[PDB]
Amino acid sequence: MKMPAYEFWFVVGSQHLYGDEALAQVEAHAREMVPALQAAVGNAHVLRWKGVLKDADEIRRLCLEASADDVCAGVIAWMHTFSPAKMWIRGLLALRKPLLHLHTQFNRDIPWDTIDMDFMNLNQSAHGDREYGFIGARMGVARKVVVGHWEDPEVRERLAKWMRTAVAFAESRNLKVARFGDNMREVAVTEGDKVGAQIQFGWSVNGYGIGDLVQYIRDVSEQKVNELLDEYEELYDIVPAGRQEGPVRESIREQARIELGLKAFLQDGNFTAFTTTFEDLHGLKQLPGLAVQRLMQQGYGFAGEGDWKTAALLRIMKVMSTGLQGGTSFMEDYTYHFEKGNDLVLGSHMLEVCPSIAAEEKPILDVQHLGIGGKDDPARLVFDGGEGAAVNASLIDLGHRFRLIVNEVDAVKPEHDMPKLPVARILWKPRPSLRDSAEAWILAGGAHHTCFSFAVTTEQLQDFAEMAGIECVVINEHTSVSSFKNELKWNEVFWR
Amino acid sequence: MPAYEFWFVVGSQHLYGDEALAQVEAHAREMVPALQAAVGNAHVLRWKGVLKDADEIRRLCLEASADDVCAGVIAWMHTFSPAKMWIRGLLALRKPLLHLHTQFNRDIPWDTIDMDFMNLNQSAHGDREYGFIGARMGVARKVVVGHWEDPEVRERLAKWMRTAVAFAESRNLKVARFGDNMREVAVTEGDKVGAQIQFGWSVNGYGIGDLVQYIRDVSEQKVNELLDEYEELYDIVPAGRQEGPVRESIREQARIELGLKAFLQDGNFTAFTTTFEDLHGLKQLPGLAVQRLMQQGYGFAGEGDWKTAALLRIMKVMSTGLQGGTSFMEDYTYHFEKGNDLVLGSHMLEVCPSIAAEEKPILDVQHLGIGGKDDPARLVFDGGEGAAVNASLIDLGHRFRLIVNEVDAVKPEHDMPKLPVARILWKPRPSLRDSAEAWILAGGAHHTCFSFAVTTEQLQDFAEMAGIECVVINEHTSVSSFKNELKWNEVFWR
Amino acid sequence: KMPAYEFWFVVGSQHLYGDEALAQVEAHAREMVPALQAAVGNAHVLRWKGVLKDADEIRRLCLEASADDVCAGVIAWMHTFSPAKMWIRGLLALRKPLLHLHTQFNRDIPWDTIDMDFMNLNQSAHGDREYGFIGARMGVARKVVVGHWEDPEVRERLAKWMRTAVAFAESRNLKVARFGDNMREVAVTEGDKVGAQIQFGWSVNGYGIGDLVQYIRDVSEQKVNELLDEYEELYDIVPASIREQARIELGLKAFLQDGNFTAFTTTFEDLHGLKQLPGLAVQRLMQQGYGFAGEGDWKTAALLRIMKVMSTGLQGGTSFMEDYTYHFEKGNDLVLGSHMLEVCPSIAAEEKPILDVQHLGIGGKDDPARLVFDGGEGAAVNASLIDLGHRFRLIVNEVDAVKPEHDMPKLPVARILWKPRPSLRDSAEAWILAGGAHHTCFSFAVTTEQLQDFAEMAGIECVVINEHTSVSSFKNELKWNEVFWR
Ligand SMILES: [Mn+2]
Ligand SMILES: [Mn+2]
Ligand SMILES: [Mn+2]
Repeated sequence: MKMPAYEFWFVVGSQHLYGDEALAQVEAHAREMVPALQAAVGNAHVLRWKGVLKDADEIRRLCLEASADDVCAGVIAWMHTFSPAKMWIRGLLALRKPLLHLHTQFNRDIPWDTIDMDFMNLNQSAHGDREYGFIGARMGVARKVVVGHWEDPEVRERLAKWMRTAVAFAESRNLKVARFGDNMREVAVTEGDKVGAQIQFGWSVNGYGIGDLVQYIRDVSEQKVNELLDEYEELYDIVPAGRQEGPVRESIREQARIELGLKAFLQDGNFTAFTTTFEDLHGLKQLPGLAVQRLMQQGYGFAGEGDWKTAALLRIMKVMSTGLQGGTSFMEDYTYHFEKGNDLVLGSHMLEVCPSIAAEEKPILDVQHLGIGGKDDPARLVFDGGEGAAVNASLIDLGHRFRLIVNEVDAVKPEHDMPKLPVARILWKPRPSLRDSAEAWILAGGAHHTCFSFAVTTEQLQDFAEMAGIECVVINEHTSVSSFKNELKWNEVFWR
Repeated sequence: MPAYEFWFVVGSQHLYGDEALAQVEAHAREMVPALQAAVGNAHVLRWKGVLKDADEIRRLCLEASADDVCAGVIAWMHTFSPAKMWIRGLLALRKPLLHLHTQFNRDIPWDTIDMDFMNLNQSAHGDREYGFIGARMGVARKVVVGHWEDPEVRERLAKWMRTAVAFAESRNLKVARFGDNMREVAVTEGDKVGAQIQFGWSVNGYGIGDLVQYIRDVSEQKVNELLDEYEELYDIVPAGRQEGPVRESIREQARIELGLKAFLQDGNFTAFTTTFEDLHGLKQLPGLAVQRLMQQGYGFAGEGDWKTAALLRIMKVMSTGLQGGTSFMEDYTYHFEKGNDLVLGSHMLEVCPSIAAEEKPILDVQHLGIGGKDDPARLVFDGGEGAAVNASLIDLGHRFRLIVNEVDAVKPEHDMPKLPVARILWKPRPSLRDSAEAWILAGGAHHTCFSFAVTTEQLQDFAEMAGIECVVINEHTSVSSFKNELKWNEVFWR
Repeated sequence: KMPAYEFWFVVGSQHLYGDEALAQVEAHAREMVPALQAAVGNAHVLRWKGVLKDADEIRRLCLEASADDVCAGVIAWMHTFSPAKMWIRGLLALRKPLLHLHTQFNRDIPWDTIDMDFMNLNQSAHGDREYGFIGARMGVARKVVVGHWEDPEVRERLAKWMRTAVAFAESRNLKVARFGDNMREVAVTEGDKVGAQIQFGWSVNGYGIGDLVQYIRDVSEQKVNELLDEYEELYDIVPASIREQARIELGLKAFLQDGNFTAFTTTFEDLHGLKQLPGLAVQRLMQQGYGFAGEGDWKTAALLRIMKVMSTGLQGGTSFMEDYTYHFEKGNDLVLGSHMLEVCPSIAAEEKPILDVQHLGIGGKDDPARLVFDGGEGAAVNASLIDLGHRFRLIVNEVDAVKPEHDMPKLPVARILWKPRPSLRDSAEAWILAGGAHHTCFSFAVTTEQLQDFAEMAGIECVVINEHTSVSSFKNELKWNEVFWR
């Protein structure tokens, strides 16, 4: 949603072979490129010019400082001239921030008429980037490679997506998840290795008793709550049997108290994701719902049944998208519709699903009965899901490693409204086809719990997997279950 | 603890006719009762017949896998038994296997040995065939070699049966956690599904609120008679012999014991964990309650450590019969002295009185800072002396490792009047510095299971059955060679 | 000429034991650091870098220690229980050597006054085990030193490790200049220079002999005369020229300083421009702490510089070596180490190094001037680093140098005699099996422990051949290591 200032260090590789007139000419070319790259597809993320690097020491220092400086979200290296890779070795080793090797070229076209030797010793990026690329593969460093002219619209989009990803990665690297209660009992995919997750992604995932959150809701001012119900009334379409001071209003007031208690707790521990479990709610009047839905809109990561993995992922996919319109939500594939041309999946968690995936209008604020958790009638936001190309991502623990499964799906506007369904919902046709998406998904072992996002590209999730050093398997338009099983087997071998 | 049998099974073939198979029956039917009497009638040794046919062998192995009462199978090839017959079987066999390489006759009847005797008591090469197929299929098997009357072989069978019963208890071990792991603690954390896959452990999180409910509706009658039992069993500090705020604190532990016992019996839980960071609804951190439940055979560990609580339950059921005693344990402080390098083991409150000296544990109630709660009632006592074993199970991410440290518990020559928690002193083998170094290199937890009763042979045999590395730190351990054993094991177990 | 290096002492704890107890830890550390600084001797330097209770504090500490080129190593000790997840983000980012000091402030248990507050302070015993775990779990390269902080055994290990970690910090920033290529058809001299830079950090760069021939001729004849003057005060030189070596010494010295080189290799198969194969020059430069090896052997040259830096402080002396000849005898079964010319005067006997000038067929150049001297005596170490293609292996053979029985009048080269453990036959067999080079680093001052600790920091197999080595066991260790390290 917001918070810490993140910049990206642009770096250019050269050598002392072509002397100082060439080092000035590359520095000139860079000092022009950087600000155009900034104000065009920037504003949000600062793009620092960290100089032309020729010295082994200079490179190694730069990398160390990039690792030390919390504000450096990533390094964007480009070899304008031939920069010998053995200088980058100790540097690339010590570089703990995500690196993008930008294989570009200052001049779009070749100036056929005037192409002296001095131009071949200056705009030679074509092979200075290849030399660098070799040390990249040799040292097996996880790097994004973007190729093309730097003014190119394709390249500026890839730089912009990559910078949003590397910010999501930096937020991940010190992500703080609070779990209220443990996993839903006997559930396997919601379980995981929390310490192994800190090794891989950095996630501090820490368990609090529900009594620790009750203590926070007991401390919430009735005034701040009352103001919040005012904001509800103005923002959402409360069931008419809920504006008069009824037990229904007091049930919406209780979610307001839970929202401001959660918000208070989360902010007091700098938590950006959390998890509630219905199997442990002792001291809550009702299951956190509208509160959780509002916090997710407010951009917090969340997942039910203690699912820290998909809650973390939700936060990561929310901060992956900040700028773009789409919206990102916690999701559970609940029911299929089988029709020849209209093969739908109805996704809608228990009751906690983020308004960011809602259509042009509505958010209706209902409060029907819930059986799960055995608590008071819990207030919720209900709303039809939007439409358009989307992404359904689960993160799972295979024991020895993590696997990110991503399903490209197309959200679809509901042709029929469903009056008795007292939870927000969204329909989607999964690529390549319901039958083959679900087959491949089950084969990959994807969780029941997913992160549904319009805004997050697949490229975005694959980049984040490359940085974080996990398999990222995708099931989309081109996915053949036959080939996909083989790709699962060969990845398993690669990643262990 | 359900009633557990071992299936004694003798391999042979049809080759030497049927009279020879009748003679093998004759030998077995003599051995199996004598073997029962040797190991004690605690764990039953069923005679499950002579297996010749590949179908018969498969059927036996399938039955032993399906039957929850079959804790283990003891195979012994009397005659050459062609191992391909056992293949289909060994794959389907899900219970621990002991390959008993024995022989009926102690000595060679030099005067009367004939072709008939040679194709009867040919177990010397019959087992070696069965040995091959074992190696070939990588089956988890205990190999016991010796005459079936040798005391060493009967000791190894008895211990192996206790371990195979402990493995059967592990395999459907239910653990209840009351609250999550101590926040920011790493070795406490683990893969609970990876555990269920390796060990079978049903490890499940319960809100503390679920437990307060059980305490809130516990009969005050039972509480008063239990507190009456406390005064009998323990030497209550005098301020707790009269009705005061002290003896009420002791009553509140007794409430926590009875509620816990109720909650654990209701869910067939054999082990459980607390955490001091989630007690909302408990008046005080379970102490005397947990200590007493631990004595009563329940597996326990604090700070949400299901791995050590499971290990404690398994390590207790490994001892059932023996009177040694097993406890949850933390290595708290060292004493450095040229000839008297000691380690003081304790917990916040929770250490089983089954390791206590024969002195009657003092039932005290001092202040405890941690968890920030009421003055908790706890048993205080000095640990016994003798050879003992400190075991920690850890998750390395991909797989588990059982670190065992042989130690020698020692009686404190200097009593400790102002330590309000029970404690035990031990000299760890081979020395404090070497043990500690080797332990830290192996990544062993602060939290351990201390047992007088459990052998290293039992924990190695358990790790064999569960298919986890078991690394041992004892007299023989050198830190040089230990670091290489860790390296070379890592590669094998990946 | 040695850059200053410090070690960042850090104590683990948590907030859990209130805030008074964190003052008690502060007090304990502030006492232990000075007494440990004085115990290891004002030579290493040992900063107290504060008590760590937060994950974000621990990450900060690691990141500064990696960034700061002055931090040679970090010494972590958990005074109380320090929940190990807080160290994870930090230990991932820590690129400097870690020693996990598993100690305790109190030697004895105060049996009388052991309150709950005491147990909530002197945890170490289980606070360190938690830390140990996360170390084993992340597979971080860590030394574990256990025992009380007043133990001589602990303070000795701390010193030894600190020496090792400074040599390692000098390895990571090591620059080697090669004056010509390897000996054409030689195998054990060739290796992966990029693989070396990735494993150790060695910027090993080839120069032409023409570059050094340009540098040699531009030396002041005034400094040459002054260097000749120093020779006949330091060595009992034969009557006499030698100025060629003194010229080459100052021309190399100029080249090495100007490129910040601490190690270099010459080859005798490329000397187009040099009047004679550098001998006395290189022997002087090695004595001055430069890493060297002949026949373009950068691996041994790096290993020599690393083992010189590992020894600095002790008066042992480290040299370049080639196992030249054996002597077979009932008991006195010994080896004669030497090289063409290039042996370090730091391994000499009673001093009085002769400065002869005989002919050297090998170079095909002018009879070169050299230092000749008998090798000292005492327990020593013979280390070669080899490339197996996919990784490096440090082979270390413990030897006992022994002072020569007879004289060697006709031998125009510096030499040393040693009995290899556990015997010549076995030590050699183990050596050929481990594929050790002809070229070694012989040191009196370097311990096997040092080389094992260095290998653990550098992430390479370190195979050891000592008294306890058995050739059967050894072969098994080679196979099993092979599987672990690849
Ligand atoms: Mn769910
Ligand atoms: Mn503990
Ligand atoms: Mn040579």
